[PDB]
Amino acid sequence: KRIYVSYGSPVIDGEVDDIWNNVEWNIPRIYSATTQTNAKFKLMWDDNALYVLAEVYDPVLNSANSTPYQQDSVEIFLDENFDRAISYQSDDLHYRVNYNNFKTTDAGDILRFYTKTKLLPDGYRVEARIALSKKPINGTIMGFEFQVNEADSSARRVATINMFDNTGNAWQNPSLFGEIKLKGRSDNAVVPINP
Ligand SMILES: [Ca+2]
Ligand SMILES: [Ca+2]
Ligand SMILES: [Ca+2]
Repeated sequence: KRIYVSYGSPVIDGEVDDIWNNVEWNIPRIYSATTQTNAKFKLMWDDNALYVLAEVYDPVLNSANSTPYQQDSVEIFLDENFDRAISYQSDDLHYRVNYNNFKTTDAGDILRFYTKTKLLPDGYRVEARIALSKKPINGTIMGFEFQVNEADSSARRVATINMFDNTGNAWQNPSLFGEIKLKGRSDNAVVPINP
């Protein structure tokens, strides 16, 4: 399905900007297995970037496994041109960041990915910026997926949460991503600053 993303420019610092309170939480509900871990995320776009704010409720954080997706982490997938190919093209992105703000890329230039995290009582927050190469405008559609990897005190992933893909294959197949459609940018956006 489809998330409508409002226009806005947050500060990347792990703190919830006032402007994030004006957009709605998306609740990923595709669980690989039962778990008390849950998550939500918000999206925002500006002329240069897509923005993700994720919060994860997770009472045990573990990142001892050397395999990235076997640590408590969130992953962001983007099909920027909206090709919806069945395998990864040159414009497809798959990024990951753990609760300690350690980032990995499975696809795309990691120089585009800028993140901060914050430890919360019972969980963590990720605030992420992905620099866009195509100029977005109102009505732009991109493919998007969001995933949480939940690891336990055995230092292994025991569960996944997904927004859109229930098949375990977003890492391989962009056509499984959902859609985001960008709206809300003013056309004028001018006039003087009135004090
Ligand atoms: Ca912020
Ligand atoms: Ca693509
Ligand atoms: Ca965990």
